[PDB]
Amino acid sequence: HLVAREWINVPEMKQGELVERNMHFWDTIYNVIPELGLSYPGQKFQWVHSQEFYYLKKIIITDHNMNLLGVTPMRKMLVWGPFSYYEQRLRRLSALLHPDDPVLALEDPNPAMEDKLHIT
Amino acid sequence: SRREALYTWWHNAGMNVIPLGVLQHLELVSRDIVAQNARKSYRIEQHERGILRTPEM
Amino acid sequence: MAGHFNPTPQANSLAATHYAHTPELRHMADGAAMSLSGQRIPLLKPTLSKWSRQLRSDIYDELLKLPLRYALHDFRTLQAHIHASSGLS
Amino acid sequence: RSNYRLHSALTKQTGLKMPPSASTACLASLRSVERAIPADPCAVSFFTTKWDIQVQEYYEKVGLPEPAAPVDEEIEALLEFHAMRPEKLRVRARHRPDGSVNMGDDPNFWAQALPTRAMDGSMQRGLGWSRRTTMGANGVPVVY
Amino acid sequence: SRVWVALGGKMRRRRIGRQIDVKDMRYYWRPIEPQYQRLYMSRLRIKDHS
Amino acid sequence: VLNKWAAVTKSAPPAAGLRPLARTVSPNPKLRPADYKVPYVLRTFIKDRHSSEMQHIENRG
Amino acid sequence: RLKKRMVGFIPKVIPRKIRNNMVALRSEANTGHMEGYIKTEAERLDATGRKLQKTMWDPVLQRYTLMKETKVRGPFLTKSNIARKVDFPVGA
Amino acid sequence: PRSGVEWHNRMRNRNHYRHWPWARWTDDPVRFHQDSVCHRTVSALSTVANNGAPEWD
Amino acid sequence: MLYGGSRVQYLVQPPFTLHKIRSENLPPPSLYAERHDLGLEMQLPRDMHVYNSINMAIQRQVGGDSSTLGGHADGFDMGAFFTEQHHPERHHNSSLPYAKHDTNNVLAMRLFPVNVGVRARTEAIRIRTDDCLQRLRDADLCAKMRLPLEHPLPLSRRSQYAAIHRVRAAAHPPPSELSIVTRPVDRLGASQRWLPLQTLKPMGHNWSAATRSSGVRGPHMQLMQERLDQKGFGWKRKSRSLWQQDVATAGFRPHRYF
Amino acid sequence: QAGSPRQKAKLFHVIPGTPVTPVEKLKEQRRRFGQDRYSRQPEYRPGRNVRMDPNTFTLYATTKGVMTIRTSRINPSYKWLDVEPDIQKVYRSRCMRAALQARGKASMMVAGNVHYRAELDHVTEPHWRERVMRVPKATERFQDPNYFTRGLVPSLRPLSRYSYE
Amino acid sequence: LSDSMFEYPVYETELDTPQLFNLTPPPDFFIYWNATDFDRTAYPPVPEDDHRVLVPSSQSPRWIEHRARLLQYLRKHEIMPHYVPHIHANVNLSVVFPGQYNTRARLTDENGDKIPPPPAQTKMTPRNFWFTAHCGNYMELTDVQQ
Amino acid sequence: MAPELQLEYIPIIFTRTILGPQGGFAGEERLIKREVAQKYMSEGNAVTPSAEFHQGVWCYNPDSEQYDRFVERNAEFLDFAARKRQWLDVYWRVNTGYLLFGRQSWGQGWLLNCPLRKKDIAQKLWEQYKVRVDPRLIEFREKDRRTGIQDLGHNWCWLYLPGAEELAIDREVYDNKRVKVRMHIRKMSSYGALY
Repeated sequence: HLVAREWINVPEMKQGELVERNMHFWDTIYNVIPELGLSYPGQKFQWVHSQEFYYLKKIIITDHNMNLLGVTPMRKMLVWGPFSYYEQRLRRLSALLHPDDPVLALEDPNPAMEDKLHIT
Repeated sequence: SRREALYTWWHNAGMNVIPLGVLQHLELVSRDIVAQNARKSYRIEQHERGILRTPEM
Repeated sequence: MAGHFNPTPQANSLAATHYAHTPELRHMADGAAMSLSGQRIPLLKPTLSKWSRQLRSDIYDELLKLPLRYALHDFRTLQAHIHASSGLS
Repeated sequence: RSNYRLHSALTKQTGLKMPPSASTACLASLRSVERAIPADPCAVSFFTTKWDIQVQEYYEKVGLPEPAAPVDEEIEALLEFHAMRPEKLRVRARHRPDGSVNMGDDPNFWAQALPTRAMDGSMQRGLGWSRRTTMGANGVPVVY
Repeated sequence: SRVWVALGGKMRRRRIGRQIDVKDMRYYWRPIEPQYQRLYMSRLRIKDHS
Repeated sequence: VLNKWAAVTKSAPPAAGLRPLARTVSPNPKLRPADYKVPYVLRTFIKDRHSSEMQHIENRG
Repeated sequence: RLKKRMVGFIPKVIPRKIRNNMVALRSEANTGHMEGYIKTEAERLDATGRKLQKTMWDPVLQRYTLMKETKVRGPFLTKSNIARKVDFPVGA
Repeated sequence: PRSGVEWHNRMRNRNHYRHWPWARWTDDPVRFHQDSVCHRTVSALSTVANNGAPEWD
Repeated sequence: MLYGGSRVQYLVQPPFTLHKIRSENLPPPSLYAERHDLGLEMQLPRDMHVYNSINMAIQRQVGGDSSTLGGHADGFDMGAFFTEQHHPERHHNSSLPYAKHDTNNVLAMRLFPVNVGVRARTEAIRIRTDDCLQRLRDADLCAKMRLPLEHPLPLSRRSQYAAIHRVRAAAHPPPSELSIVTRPVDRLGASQRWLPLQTLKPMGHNWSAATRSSGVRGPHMQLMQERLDQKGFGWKRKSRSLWQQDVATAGFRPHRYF
Repeated sequence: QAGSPRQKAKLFHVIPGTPVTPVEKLKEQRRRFGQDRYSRQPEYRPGRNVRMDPNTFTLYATTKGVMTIRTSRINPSYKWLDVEPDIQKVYRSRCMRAALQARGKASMMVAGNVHYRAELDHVTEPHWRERVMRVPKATERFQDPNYFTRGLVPSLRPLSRYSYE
Repeated sequence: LSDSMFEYPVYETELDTPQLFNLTPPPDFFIYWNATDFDRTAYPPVPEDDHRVLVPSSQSPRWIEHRARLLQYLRKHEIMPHYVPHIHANVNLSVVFPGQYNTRARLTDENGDKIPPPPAQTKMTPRNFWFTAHCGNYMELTDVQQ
Repeated sequence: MAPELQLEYIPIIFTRTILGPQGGFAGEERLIKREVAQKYMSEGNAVTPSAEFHQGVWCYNPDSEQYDRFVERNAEFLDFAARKRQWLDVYWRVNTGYLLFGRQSWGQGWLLNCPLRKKDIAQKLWEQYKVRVDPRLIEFREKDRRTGIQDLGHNWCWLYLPGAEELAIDREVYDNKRVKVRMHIRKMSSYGALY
């Protein structure tokens, strides 16, 4: 999954001074994925949405929105209700993972050496 | 032939005495006694046309 | 496999009271009451060893049931295995 | 409240529930509701709810312990099987725990999960010793 | 009950092209069939016969 | 298949949800069906497989 | 023993033995892995002047990576499989 | 035809077909020998209702 | 259409008709279908005793087929069976996708550093799981006793005072008993010293079952290819090179009844 | 001229009609590679809950249950191996069917009767010969693909054309 | 390809609230999830011709449909033949709950006040639809607290 | 229908009148083997039972040698093609069959020591072929009218199928009133032999 917005407030220096430039991140994705523009009536059910990055399956857009009627269930993940019947299947899977396995990968400003590109 | 018409009677008239266990049992035999009589009546109707199979068929 | 879709006979009525034939599994199986009864590693009762003298009640009945002269001590009083600080050792 | 059965209350609650008259004047006294009630309902419509915090705040208003879910049956087995050193699983004896003699050539039977015990178990099946003795502490039978 | 577990027969010679799920039956500690257990363990019994 | 008890075991095999197995005709002339005729569809080779496999569906409806 | 070359069923042809018919698809990610692969008749004959390539699960990385073909005999991680250093587009 | 040694090893309870019909009768994979008629019923008067349900034909 | 193919009216497609589902028609909520829908490390092999498990010769054609049962009675067509069964792909691979096999903890094979070699990983996903088994048992043991959770349960506390026999369901403690702190050494307020559960070394095993002279040899065994000098049985060829040998020195011995 | 090897025994490793575990080879069939060519048709094609091994054509059951052979109604040469999972479902009838027919109260026209199946089908489906003999015109075998987009036909199957009954 | 192969499941009636249980992945590629979509109580849309206002006559065409569909749902949920053996579905029961579409029990945020327990429901209405007792539907326990 | 699974035999309405066992006669419906029947529907002796043929069919007379004779299959003919089939099914069953024996024969004359009875042919008719007849019809040869069959190897004896004159059955069977049942007496030791 790739959780990213449409507009990202990226700083930049104008006349030597810092000023905010609302970056249109949407144009970042479509350059990365030229598959989304070339839309044919079967592609939203295609197996690999982008044969370059077969890893990528959904792109969770997180942009605050002010319209009353939110996005239709075609493009929103259900995040309310009892998702099961007999047992919240998290506490089952919450038994198997260990308090010493990753949950984060924070990028590294200055890396110890060429290997440590991120810290887990 | 009236498994639907029978149940609807049971629902709206029985339901306090006759346990529907009987009904779905009553429906399971009546769909067999009717079946076998079709297999017997045919077995007698070939035995004239000359097929002639023994008790063990 | 394709599952169970193309739904059930596609009939409807008030009658609708004659069928179960759960897929076998949804009949004490996928009601997973106890199938691990056969597929779970046992936790063995106390084992009498040459050194470890752990008694067991499960065997002691097969003696307490017998028609034996020279009766046996009751089980609880036969146990080496149960007020300073709630009673000392 | 938890074990309420509708019409089984015809028994003595003085021995089953221990009420006074005026309290169970409602449920199971003379002319109580169950007497007016028939066996069969008229309409049944049922919702489902999820646990929330008001349930915890209830067990305190009362003073009883809160019931909690059991550790899942299968989930506990996934671990007890996946935290075993492999050597505890390899074929480990000439006689499979049931008593057969696992020869070669069948790749399925090279896996002896339950460990065998050759010198143990002759009391069962011959002396009329009960099947109650076989079982272990968690209830599952051992094999001999 | 003493199995003389041995390793797979074909585990070093010819791998390319053999079946995908039989290139691994060579990895398990299989027992040797008892007809050989008794042959090899016969030289060990003789220590004090009778 | 390698189980847990093998003398050597392997790391994580790939979940099939990525890089799937196309169900296409075996090159073996016995394992291809009857009606199958060799596809001499002469066509300008489309490079990127996003626009390639698209031809293999019929979505005019 | 003599009899070094057997004579019963000398097989006509034989797929495994042909100038480059069995090829070690070693991984381009220089993890030293290899997956021996016999080039089918689609490449048995020189349909490919290019050295064969495939995408295969690299069991070390647990990632689908390239598999460039290479002779099956030879050390699979030589001082030639070292990649020149590069500063990634990450970091400050 | 039941020739072959393994049929000799398993008709007779020889080496490791020592309990040969590894699943004989008297096991049910499905309902584990417990009658499928609900006794946990709303009203005790109507517990006798479910008795007599057909488990197969 | 009556106009000769000049599509000019009603160009906008009318949206298709919806094919509804009758939610009442559906199967009842099934617990066994709740567990295995997700997809995890594995279930048990479906056997403690190997009977009833599954055969390795059909372990490929499974995956949701625990439920009792093609488009017809069967003939298998020898196509898409023998065309999907052994694809052109799926041969000369080494890692066939995760099918139904109770191999290592694949749930934790994903979460682990690839840095460690194999034989030192499968020995470390277990020591991870061995702890995940204790954490799970303690929660079962502590909750069933109404006790607030405690993790490295003291063996005196474990066997909960003779494994109290579970007084003979399970209940939470009241929220007065709850707190983040869970180590006994931190609960009361022994030495609070902390150490990780296991040592991960990015070292790689030096015994591969398919490599000939591989292994850990004794401190006085002949080290790998000792005296060989890079040639098959080369320590024999290097004997004539020896200055003087013993009187009983690795002479002629054609493997006869060897 | 030459020699020859001995023909191995490719026969049943269970008793048909009796219960069956999955680790049992139901039948070890001749992958009839006429002489190690790559095309064969096994005698006993797989059935319910039975899955065939691709390599050696040996049928292994997939779930523990009673086993049986279903000889095809059309041609009694082509058989399937049915494993019906419930062992109690048949045992608790056999113990009746064999307790009834002891008291002489069971009828011999049962479907499971071996010599009756020829007539049994014909009591219920009297023209089943014509339902499998009928040759389909290539029009109806490929029903109008537009009926699939308009949704009339639930899903077009163009290759499933043969009536295996 | 056809529309039948690729179509979001559209339950003809959402009484059992089946969306919350039989989850289906959002088929699209871009899945818009904000933070504010946590407040929203994603109940199903109200179905018109609400069953709660029907009357249980024995000739009412809607009722006959609603009579079996209700007994359809009970068999689905293990209730009808086992827990409540002989249901004589006669009357159009609708147990409305005093509901606020609350995401959790709380106090009024701005007002710094305990939320007044909503009064006893006086009339059936679309807002009081998904807080009734229907054929297996779901209700957040916060609402049923009254 | 598939090229693999083909109907081992198919339904057939005969137009001509074939002599052979798989044969039929004018207008009867018979399930004869597929390979045979398929070279009838080309030959014209048979036609698959379309709904039309189920009432009448233009059968064949050797008189003018063409398909002119209309044989309408009303319920009465269907009582005639039954008795005429049920008859020549006994014929083609005993005439095709070759009923075996196992007997004891101590001595030199290759003589079965307990020679055969007309009881012991109707017994091996009903045993092997289920042909139930009257053992009063079986006429033996002249060599074995005295002592019964009595000798090993191939013996035959005549079975008289009486009631074939109102079926109009001649020239479609080898002999209207007889049939040669063909014994064979495979001598066996006390292990497998009876009597």
